Amino acid sequence: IIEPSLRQLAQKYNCDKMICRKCYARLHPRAVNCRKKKCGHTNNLRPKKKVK
Amino acid sequence: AHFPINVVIQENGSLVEIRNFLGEKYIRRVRMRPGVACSVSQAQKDELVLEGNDIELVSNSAALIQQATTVKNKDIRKFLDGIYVSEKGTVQQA
Amino acid sequence: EIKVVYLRCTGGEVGATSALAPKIGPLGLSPKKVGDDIAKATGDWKGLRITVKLTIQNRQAQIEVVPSASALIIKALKEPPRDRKKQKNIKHSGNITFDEIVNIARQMRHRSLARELSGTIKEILGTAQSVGCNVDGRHPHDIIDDINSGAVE
Amino acid sequence: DRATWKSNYFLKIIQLLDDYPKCFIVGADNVGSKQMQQIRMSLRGKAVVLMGKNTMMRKAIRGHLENNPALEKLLPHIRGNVGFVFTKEDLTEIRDMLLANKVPAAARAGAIAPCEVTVPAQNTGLGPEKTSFFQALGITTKISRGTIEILSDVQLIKTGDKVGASEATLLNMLNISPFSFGLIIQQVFDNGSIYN
Amino acid sequence: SAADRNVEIWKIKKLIKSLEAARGNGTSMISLIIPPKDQISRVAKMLADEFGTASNIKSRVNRLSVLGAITSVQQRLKLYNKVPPNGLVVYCGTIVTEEGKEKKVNIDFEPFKPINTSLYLCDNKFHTEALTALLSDDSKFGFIVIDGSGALFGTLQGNTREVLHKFTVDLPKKHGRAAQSALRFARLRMEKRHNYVRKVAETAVQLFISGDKVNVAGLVLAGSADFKTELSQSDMFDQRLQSKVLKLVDISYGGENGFNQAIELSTEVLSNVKFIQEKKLIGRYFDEISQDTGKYCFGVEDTLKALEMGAVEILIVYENLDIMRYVLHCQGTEEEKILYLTPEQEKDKSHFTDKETGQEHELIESMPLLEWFANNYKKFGATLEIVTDKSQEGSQFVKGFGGIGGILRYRVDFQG
RNA sequence: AGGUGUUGGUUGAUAUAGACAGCAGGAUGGUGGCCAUGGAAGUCGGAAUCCGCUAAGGAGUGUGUAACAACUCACCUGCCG
Repeated sequence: IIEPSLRQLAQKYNCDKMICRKCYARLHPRAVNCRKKKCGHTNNLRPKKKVK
Repeated sequence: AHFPINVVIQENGSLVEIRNFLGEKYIRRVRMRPGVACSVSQAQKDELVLEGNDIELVSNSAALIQQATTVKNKDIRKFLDGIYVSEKGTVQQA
Repeated sequence: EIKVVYLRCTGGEVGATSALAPKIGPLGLSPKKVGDDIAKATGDWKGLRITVKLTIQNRQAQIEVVPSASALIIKALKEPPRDRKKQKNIKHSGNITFDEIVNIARQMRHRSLARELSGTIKEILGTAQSVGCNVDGRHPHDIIDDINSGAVE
Repeated sequence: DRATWKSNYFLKIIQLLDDYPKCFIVGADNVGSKQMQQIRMSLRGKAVVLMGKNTMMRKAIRGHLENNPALEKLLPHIRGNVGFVFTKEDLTEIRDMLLANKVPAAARAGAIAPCEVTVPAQNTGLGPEKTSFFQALGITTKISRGTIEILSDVQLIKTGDKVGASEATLLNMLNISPFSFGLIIQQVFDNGSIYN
Repeated sequence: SAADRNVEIWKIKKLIKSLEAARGNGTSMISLIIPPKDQISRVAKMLADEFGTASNIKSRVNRLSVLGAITSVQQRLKLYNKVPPNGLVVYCGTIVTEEGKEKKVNIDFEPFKPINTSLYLCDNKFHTEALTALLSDDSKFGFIVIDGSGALFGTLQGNTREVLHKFTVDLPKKHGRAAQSALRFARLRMEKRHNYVRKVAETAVQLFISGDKVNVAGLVLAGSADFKTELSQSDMFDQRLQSKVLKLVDISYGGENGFNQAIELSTEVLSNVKFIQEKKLIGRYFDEISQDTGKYCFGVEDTLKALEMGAVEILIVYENLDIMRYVLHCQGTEEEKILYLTPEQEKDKSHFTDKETGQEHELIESMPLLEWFANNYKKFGATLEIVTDKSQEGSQFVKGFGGIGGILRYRVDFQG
């Protein structure tokens, strides 16, 4: 189906990330607070749920 | 992941054509900038190569192609098809 | 073709749901025969788990018992035959006389991992506290009883 | 705490240096935790391991240089994870003890190889694997009756090469160990002067 | 009480085994059932005129076997001044058994569950219709009734009727008679129907609920003038109670006159609940065979290869397996192991020889297979979910799979 | 109810005897510690919760399984100042 070390390059921009619980944002995986202003820089972060 | 993407260039570097990505019929065009030279590698297959004397102008040109290829309608943890950045550094080495 | 397998079976008495058969079902032996093989060979361990070794050859399996920590503590504190209704905490608390613990530090000498006998008795007493017991003062007292004039060989 | 903890180690080095006037210097590149406490069971009666931090070793020497000028030579002899396996009774029987008891295992996916590892034929004992991520590195083998017996004798890791990702993960399918994991000695400190 | 009921269910099932196969003589066997509501006074009347009438039976033996066995039951129900909750089952008479042997018997017990049945026979044996398909007939249903003049919650067993709770309310008029007031008097009149039907949604949490679960396997909602359709479909009505609502009954009557009519307006959906609860499990078994994970077994050799190890979750069984359990026991060697036999192998088969030491291998008495799987159902798993074969997917199950299954938990690696 | 915007304040620890990043090498046996359960190998669960070895490895920080396997982190090391 696909080369097994051209998948760690394709997953990095859509799969290995973090999310605001309060405004559904996308941020880099090594965060603590949301970036945006709408949630008021909250620290209710959680990771992007994996595929099966 | 099925439909190989065919990339072909013009204007000795300044324009880029992108065909058959997912098997779409429409043909994308991207324009890199002035003072930056696009290409196709000699040692790898589907390898674009983005040169030039400025980090900003170069890296914005990287990012136009990378955001020509973004999936609509569909779960993006599964279809992982595009053109995305590999190696940064320098044109010659010391 | 030797291949030594470790099966923590019911020991003296026979159990209920026998999951020995992924190890012993793709190779040969019956799923009824190994449950009663250990019924006699272990003997009067009664209901103590010991991980038994099987000398698996072309022919048949040699049944021999492995040295352990928790088997010697429940056997010395003496029981008649028991039930399976099992009261809250089957754990015990008597008084292990210091004749057995120094004898077990010579049996610990054959596993072979340690210094002298000033540091094998504190880890046999270290295994004895998990069931529930003490020998004239708890293991607080056994760092103060060993130094100056404890039973050192 | 870390105030009364150092107060026992500066008294242990003035004890162990006068008690053992001869010494060694050793490191620790790939040597584990069970592996230490198998070699602890070896020379116990005549070897006492004493590793440590650099500047606690650098400070302890300054009190000694007034007493013994012969300890002047171990101020630029600390590079790596330095330790000092003490010795007095024999220096040709303690080093040849740790020569013939190197505890082996399959290699790291990282560390370079001193030997230029040559590869004969072999057999695994498995079902159908694949020759799809193997033919890249350059050993074009034959799937001969289940177990893939090697046809070509091309070397992969040589003197100096970094054992990276693509030839490190494909050696977990075949199960092999080139070396034996152990402490590679650097210097030898005998009687106040360095002699090999 | 868990320990107080479960001594009474399985113990009295073995008393009903040996009495039914009684097999005595003549017609001297008083079989009897009283329903709980009735007086014991109207029985000592009846059986008084069945003692001068029973003296004109010609045959010498039959007549005095009776009038002995009729005046023993006369003094059993003197000790009873009333009849309790759940009734009274009277077994009197005089059997014959092993060894040309006559032994008189005179039982009288209060059963479990309030029965409703009435019975009086005198055959050559003992009679059981209303014990083995009412006390066996388990799953309960719930009956709400809605109207402007009242509401009422009650249950229906197989043949029992309980009236749990009811409550009346004084609902207003409909018919308006002003202009500006007649606008808001319509919000103010419909407002006093909402806190009624939310006092029937909320009173459905009082009577029908037990242990993060409801204590019934179905539900029916009655009424008239479409006031079930305002309890049945609202956001205030609970999710799990809303998903069991099996019927929308329209009728004449209400209260205690119209609780009886909703029991025989659903004679075609009260007997169509196990026909779905058993069809889902036979539909859920062929979806395991469809999918590529591999968690299913078949046969009496592969299900015993994979029940002793990691035991199955829901042990799938066709009740009528003909196969039963025979235990084998050698002569000289004294060696024994338990085995299972197919149609031909149990009747005439002298293959049962020791072979090893060359001796005769005799087989000590049997034990039924659906009965032996109930000797160990909580041991090797839990939930003994027995299934039938009448349905459109139950039909092929038995002959297609021989009457056995086992949806395994973890990835079991079979070998064949 | 909240904020790693920026700004005053209060208490208590980590440091040239080499911390705080980052970038590398370890993270053990008696032991699969005992009571429950079809299993509790440290990882639903229950109260109990030790020492041989040391520069350092806790009767255990999380991810993962029917039991594990397999991979992290507590605590210490080389560079760096």
